[PDB]
Order: sequence, then structure tokens, then C-alpha cells
Amino acid sequence: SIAQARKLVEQLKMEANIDRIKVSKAAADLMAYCEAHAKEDPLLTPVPASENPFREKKFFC
Amino acid sequence: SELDQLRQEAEQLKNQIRDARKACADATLSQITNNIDPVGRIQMRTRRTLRGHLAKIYAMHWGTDSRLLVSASQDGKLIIWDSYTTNKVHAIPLRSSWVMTCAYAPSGNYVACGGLDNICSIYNLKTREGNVRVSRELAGHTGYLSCCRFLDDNQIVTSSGDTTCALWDIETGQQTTTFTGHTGDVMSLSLAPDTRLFVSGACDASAKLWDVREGMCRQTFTGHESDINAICFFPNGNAFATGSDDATCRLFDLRADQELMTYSHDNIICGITSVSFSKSGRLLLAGYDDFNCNVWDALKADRAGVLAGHDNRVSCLGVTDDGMAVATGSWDSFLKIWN
Amino acid sequence: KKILLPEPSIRSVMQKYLEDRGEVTFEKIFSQKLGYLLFRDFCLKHLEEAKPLVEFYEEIKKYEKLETEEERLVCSREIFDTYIMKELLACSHPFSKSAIEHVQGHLVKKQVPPDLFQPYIEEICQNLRGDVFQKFIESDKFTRFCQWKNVELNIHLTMNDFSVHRIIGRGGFGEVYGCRKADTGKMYAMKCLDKKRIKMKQGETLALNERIMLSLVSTGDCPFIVCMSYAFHTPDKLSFILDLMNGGDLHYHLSQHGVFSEADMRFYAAEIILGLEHMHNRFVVYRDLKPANILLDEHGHVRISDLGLACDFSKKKPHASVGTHGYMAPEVLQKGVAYDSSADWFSLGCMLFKLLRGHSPFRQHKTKDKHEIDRMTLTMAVELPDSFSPELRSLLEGLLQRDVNRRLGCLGRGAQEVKESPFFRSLDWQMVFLQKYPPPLIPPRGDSDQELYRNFPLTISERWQQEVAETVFDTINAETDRLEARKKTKNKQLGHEEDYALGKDCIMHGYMSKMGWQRRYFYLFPNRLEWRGEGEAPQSLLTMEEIQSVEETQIKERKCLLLKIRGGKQFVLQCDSDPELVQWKKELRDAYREAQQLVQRVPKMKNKP
Ligand SMILES: Cn1c(CNc2cccc(C(=O)NCc3ccccc3C(F)(F)F)c2)nnc1-c1ccncc1
Repeated sequence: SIAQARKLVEQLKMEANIDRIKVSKAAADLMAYCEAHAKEDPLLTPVPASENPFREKKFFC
Repeated sequence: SELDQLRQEAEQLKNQIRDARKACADATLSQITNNIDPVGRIQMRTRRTLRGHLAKIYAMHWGTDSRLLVSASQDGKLIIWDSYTTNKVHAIPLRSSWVMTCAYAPSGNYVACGGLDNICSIYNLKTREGNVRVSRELAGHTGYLSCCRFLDDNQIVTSSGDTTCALWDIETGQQTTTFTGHTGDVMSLSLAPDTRLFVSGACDASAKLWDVREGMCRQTFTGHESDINAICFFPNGNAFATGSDDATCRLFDLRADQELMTYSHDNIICGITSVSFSKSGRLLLAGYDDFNCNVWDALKADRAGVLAGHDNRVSCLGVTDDGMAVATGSWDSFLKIWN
Repeated sequence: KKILLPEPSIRSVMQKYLEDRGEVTFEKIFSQKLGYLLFRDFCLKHLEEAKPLVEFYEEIKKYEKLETEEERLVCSREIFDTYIMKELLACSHPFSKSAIEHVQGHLVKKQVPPDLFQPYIEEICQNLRGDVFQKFIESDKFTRFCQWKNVELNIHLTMNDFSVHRIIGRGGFGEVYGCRKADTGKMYAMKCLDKKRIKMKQGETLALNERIMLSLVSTGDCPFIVCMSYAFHTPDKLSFILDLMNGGDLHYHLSQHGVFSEADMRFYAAEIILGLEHMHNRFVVYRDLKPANILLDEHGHVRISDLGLACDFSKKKPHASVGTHGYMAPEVLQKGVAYDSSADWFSLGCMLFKLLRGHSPFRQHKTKDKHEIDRMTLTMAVELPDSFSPELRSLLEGLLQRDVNRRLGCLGRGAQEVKESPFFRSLDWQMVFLQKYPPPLIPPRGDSDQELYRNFPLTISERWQQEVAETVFDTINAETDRLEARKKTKNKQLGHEEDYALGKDCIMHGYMSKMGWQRRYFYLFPNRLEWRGEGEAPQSLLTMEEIQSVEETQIKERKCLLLKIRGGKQFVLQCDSDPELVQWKKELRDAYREAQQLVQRVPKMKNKP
């Protein structure tokens, strides 16, 4: 563990160094992202059954 | 005694990092989202059963075409399925019985698997001579292969029971970059969409974010109380989710550098085995050793629905790239496709 | 009622059975008759660089058996020219300088002993031991070895496995019959005894002694002892399967013919002396040498018979009075005096004197009173008629010394001492052994108790293999080849299942049967036991993790494996043969124990709350 504690120190040097953002901004963007892509999420916004392979789509290529 | 001064120095830095974060924690996701409408009751049903593995299924992975998927089983086989029809595209009998994971390459040209062989075997599914064959055995790890994901046909990232991860040049068959840091076996990894970073989750109860080019751990997320079994990236690349033996899922933000949300309920006591988001990020689907897959409102922490159609542990799941479908694989030997 | 070999897939199971016991080695296989025959077959036809060595080997072995020096002088030169000078000049001679010189050095001086080529035997074996041998194991001929070895290790003899003809010799406990073994056709004598009569006479230790002495004596294919091939029991009898002898005993023939010429006694004694040499090299004193116990075959050649009084003197030396009174030695009669082989050499001289004169040297026509018989042994130096030759005289005086440290066979070197007597100076003992001297008499054509008898059944590998090699071995090989050529041609027209065991990590495979009997083909892997019906691939299995235990249980008088499963469920497996039982039991236990250790390490694979 002679060396072991030394890289642990300097690894934290790296980790503590990055500049951060507030959670409000973080959460705001996640929330915003979802809302922008909600229309394109088939588990949220169902598509016509005839375009759904797992319900009624008949032609496939 | 030199080690004295370095452990306290590690604490003063432990605290410094907690401080910078505590300072950023001005609100919660739950508060910020408390206004938006709930997703409502999600009641998906099973649209396909995949029958053909002879024992426990341990891992699955979708093709980028949202149609084909590979699964890996206790029976010693990979099976590549065509979900649309139920047909089998290939049955790959493996050299080692003890496989634990499998990956499908973005191109569709290869698949990978590994397990207690401590080897990541790359299967070429487009041999000049119309055959399926092992085209490389990536040897190097000193523990069991726990997960793996292609970046491209010539590159792949693997996690191991030896506590490490690595990037491989498939032609060279060597570790280009190794990723050391974890103190317990690594269980899972997820590539960022840009594939410049990836996160790992390990039995040390923490997840790390890695720079693929530099080979360094950039950030390290704690909070979980037991082993992290599963991990995946939120679709924009700025956050990721994890599932753990502590019966919780959690969502961590990269830029905010901390946990935003915990998904649990007093009933759910079993451990999480697998996690993935819907195409938009709004849903977080997670598999349990209680035989169900729970669907969560990733933004509000509400349980939105249950997928209950397996008679043993749900060991793996995946959401198609096109978002149309969820695949669950179980210890009962079946995969089901839900919609 | 015929031999049928298992299928080639039995190799998977049998090779491991043999590896576990160190039997897959050159020495062990090469020194078994059928192993030898299969190994020569491999070299002669399927491997070019082995051919000359085996050819050379069999030429030496033929050379060993040549009778006269002049025959040997001729054949030695043939062998040298063919297998030595030619190869040497053909740069095809993989043997040492020392080897070449030893023979050539001897051949130049016309010294041609039977063992001239021994150093070449050693170096042939050296050249066969390694790669050649490994290539043998890779081939179909080792597979055929396994098929035959399976049959051997599975023998359970009954009465139904024979065909009895007619009685021969009653005794105290039981009797002897003439039989034919259906399997092959080999004619044997079946000596049977009754446990009830044995129990009623408490002769358990007697019956016991004979089987133990018989196994100690029934290897080497000795011509001059009635040897055993098998032993087995039924609820009611013990069965020895002995070499057949139709010609009756010398006691009977002495009574019909009357006393024999010196020339004719010489013949018998010669054969007897080689019998005793055999028992004495294996540390056994026969102890009841008398004319009743010497048996004649159809040609008139002789064998020593009933071993019920024979004794093992290697470890502990016997002191007890045992035998018949007119043939025991001073040592044998004395209170608590040790003796060894010396007893028979006295007995022998007593019995040879009987053949010559009609009675024991120490019996002057009395019956119950062995006491006089005994005291004439311990004081009276035997009077011989002037009729005797002095050659015969010295032999009988040698053989009949009362001091052990004086008599023939006793101080120095056993049988060799007797053989060197003047009486036998005309004999060539190589010929006496090969049974070439003409016999003087051609006989004329026309519940708790049962555990004492455990470990009584027996098969003498060397005996059984000999029987097979001299009857069916050839024809059954050709037959069972034909079957497999048909099955090979069959499978390719049915799109052959390019074997499911290849190129994975299968531990073992082969047939067994279950209930849920249903016969399926099984493949054992580290984490599971798969199985299948014929046509399909395996579509059902058991995992190692769910197997709790592997006990053994009996079902309708048959041995089967009982596997206990996690959910309180049970699995019964039946095997074709005893080695399959032993080996599926072991490998299944090793596998499940080792897998359940692995899984416990792997947090993704083990069970949790
Ligand atoms: C002639 N012969 C004998 C003679 N001995 C014999 C035969 C049958 C039964 C018994 C027997 O009961 N033996 C046990 C026994 C019974 C009573 C007294 C002594 C002994 C003994 F010490 F000899 F074991 C012996 N044994 N085998 C043969 C025989 C061998 C080959 N071909 C034909 C016959």
C-alpha cells in the first residue's frame, strides 16, 4: 500500500478539479430533453398498429 | 509512517468533493418535475415468446436494426433471434459452457460473448464461406468477463471480475487501453452515445465514468449500499442510471456530478439485475430477482407499470433503438418481447 | 448367448475409467493379449514407421521359441540380414550402436542363445512407447480395445452362461462336470460345491483356501497345473471354472495298468516337476502330491489338481501336519516345525516310488495305522530293489533325505536341482514344457452366511483374453467393423449429426436410461447434463446447480444412480455396465461439487435472498 495511497490522492486531484453545474440546471435539461423527444417515444406515444411489427405490421423489408 | 499523511489528505479531498457537490444541490429533480403530468398507467403486454434456450438466460443485446437480438445462456449457446418472426438466425454453440454476457456489434457483422473463460470471444457472422466462426479470442483479463460492448467492428470494451475494464483492438487482440480504479468485481458497462466516454458499475458499490482516449477515471459516483449489477446511459449522454442489490435504481448526472434520484418502494426488496431507458429517457425499465420488470417514471420516481411474465429472475432486458419494444430475458429460459 | 461389443462411443467413458487407474500406458496395454493384438494390427496396416518394428519384434519372439541351436543359427542370420543390415543400409535403422554390436559380436562367434535379441526387444519397446503409442490411442484400434475391455469388466457369470455335459469327479463338498461356454465354445471343467454341506461340515476356510491359492497360480498359462479361469457363486453353490481334463487320475490308471517302467515314471515326474516349480516360484507348497491328484488329458499329458491343501509360504511359513500320510515329510509331521517347498520334493519321491512299486515307501501294507507309516518315515532309510537303476536310486535317495538341508530341491535352487539329477539326464526340459514327449498312456475314449463368500467371484483377465483370442476375436472384429461401416454409410445418407461433443468442453458422454426405462444419449458438461433421443439434438437437461446429491440405489435387482434435485425432485439413471456406473457416479459428483463451488464465487450466477 506504499504506492497505493499515492495514486488515490492524485486521482482525487483530478476528480475534484472539474467545474460543475447546479442541479436545477441539470434537472432542467433532463426534463427538457424528455419533453422534446416525447413525441418520438413509442412507449409513450403509441404509433399506428399497422406500423408496429409487434402488433399488426404485415409488410417487412 | 508516511501512509498517515496520505489517508487524511484523501479525506480532505473526499470532503472537498462532497462540498463542491453539496453546493450544487440547490434543488431536486423531484421538485423540478413535480409540476409535469404523470406518464399514467403503462400496461405493456408480451408480443413474442422466444423459446429455444435449455437453461437460464444470463444476458441479451439488441441489434441497431431493432429486430435481431443475441442472448447468452447457461446452456452454452448464443442464439441470434429475429424478433419480428421468432425465427432463429443462428445457434452458436460455445467452446466454454460458462458464458455470462453477450454483445451485438453496431454493424451486425459480429457478436461477442464471454464468461468464466475470462475471454471475450468475437464471433464473425459473415464468413466469406457462409459460416459462423470465432474470429478472435481476446485473452488478457485475469477474472471473468462480466460485460462487453463493441464501439465498432475493430474495437470493443469489456469489464471483468479482475476489477478492470479495457478497450481492445480486435485485429491486434491486445488491450489498447486498460481502465483500473474499481476495488470490487466490475459487473456492467454502458457506452455513451458519442462513445468517447463510458460508465462502469462494480461490486465496490460505485460507478465510474471513463475517458476512452485518455484511459482515466474522470468521476466516481457513490450512494449505493450493495453491488451495482447494471448500468446504462440516459439518451443525451449527460446522465446514467444504475441498478443494485440494494433494491434501488439511481440516476446520476455527469455535469452536476451527483445522484439526482432514487427509485424504490418498500415492497420491492429483491436486487436489480438490469436497466435501460425508453428512447426519450422518460421511462427507466429495470429487471428484478423477484421475476418482474418494473417501469419507472425516470423524472418523478413513480412506478408506472410492471412487466410480469417470467417464472424466475429477470436477468436482462433491452429497449430497441427505435423505441418500439422491450426484451426481457429470464432464468426461466425464455425471452419475451413487450410492447 | 453370443458376444456383442458396445458401440464406439463407449470410449468416452472407458478411456477415463482406464486413465483413472493408470491403464492407458504402453506397458499395461501391450502386455495384454487383446491389447497386443490390437496394437500390432494398428502398426502393421495403419502406420508405416511402426510396421518394421513390430515385424522385427514378432520375428524375435518366433526366434525365442526355436528348439535346436542349428535352427537358431539359421534364423538369427535371416533376422540380422532383414531387420538390421538392410535397414542400416537403407538408413532406416533407429537402434543403438550397442544393440548392433551385441548381436553381431555374438553372431560372428556362432553363439545363438534364445535371448540373443533381448536388447533389441527393449529398444523396440522404446521406439513404440512414445509417439507411435499416442497415435495408437488416437485411432479406432484403441476404440476397439475399449469395446473389448468394457465386456471384460462387465462379466457376471451364472450357470445359464454355460452348457453342462457330464459328471467327472465327485468329492466331499461337491463335484466336477464337463461344460462348454456358450460365448466362445471353450470346453472347461466346472467344479461346484454346496454351501449347505460346507456349512454342515464348517469347511468355509477350506473352500476359501482353494480360490485364493488358484488365483495365485492361474497366470502364466502353465501346462502342468489345473488352473482357474473363473470363480462365481449362486445362492446355493460355488463354481470354479478349471482347465478341462477328461483322462482320469493316475491313481485310477496305476490300478488298471499296474506299476510303471522307469521310462514311463520319468515322463510323469518330468511334467509334475514343472508343475511344482510353477507353484514354488509363486510361493505355494502343494502339500498333497499323490497319484490321485495328478490328472490326465485326452492325449495323456498331466496336470496337478485339487489345491484345497496348498499353502502360501511367502509371508508366514506353515507348521501344521497336512497331506496324506505316505507322502508327508518329516518336517510336515513334526510338532510346530516350519517348512517351505521342501515338503513336496519328499512327497514327489514318495509318489514316484509308488508308481514304480505299487505302494508308499513307508507303507508295508497297513491302513488305519498311519502311526507306523509315520515312524518308518522318521527312521527307516528306504530299501530299494536291486531292479532299480543307480540313476533312479540317487534321485530317490536325494528326494527322500529326511534332513531338509540334504535333499534335492532344498538347499540351493529348487526345481533346477532335481532337473539336473542323473535320472533325467536324457530329458530336454524345453520339450517337457512344450508337451512334446509322447505320453505312455492314452486314456481310452469310451443370509449372514453368504457374506463369507463375498469377494469369491473372480475373472482372470489373462485367461479370459486367451479364450477370446483363440475363438471369436477375429470374426467378431470383422463383424462389428461391418456394422459400423453400415452405420457410417447410414448416417451420411441421414445427414450425419457431426458429433455434438466435438469442440466444446464436454467432459463425458454415452448412453444411459431414465424414468419420469427411457434410453437416451447423454452429454455431461461442467455446468449441466444434457441428453437426447435419436435424430434430434439435446432438447432437455439437468443443471449441476440443482443436483443436491448422487447416491446409488437398487431397482428390481439392478444397480442405478439416484440424483437428488433442488426442488425435492429425483432422477434415476441406469447404465449398461459396471464401469459406466462407477464412472458416471464419479464424474457427476466431481462435476456438481466443482460447479457449485464456482457459482458461489460469481455474484451474477449465484442465488440470493
Ligand atoms: C478331480 N478333480 C478334483 C478332485 N477334488 C475335488 C473334486 C470335487 C469336490 C472337491 C471338494 O469338495 N473339495 C473341498 C474338500 C472337501 C473335502 C475334503 C477336502 C477338501 C479340500 F481340502 F480338498 F479342499 C474336491 N478337483 N478338480 C478335479 C478336476 C479338475 C479338472 N478336470 C476334472 C476334474
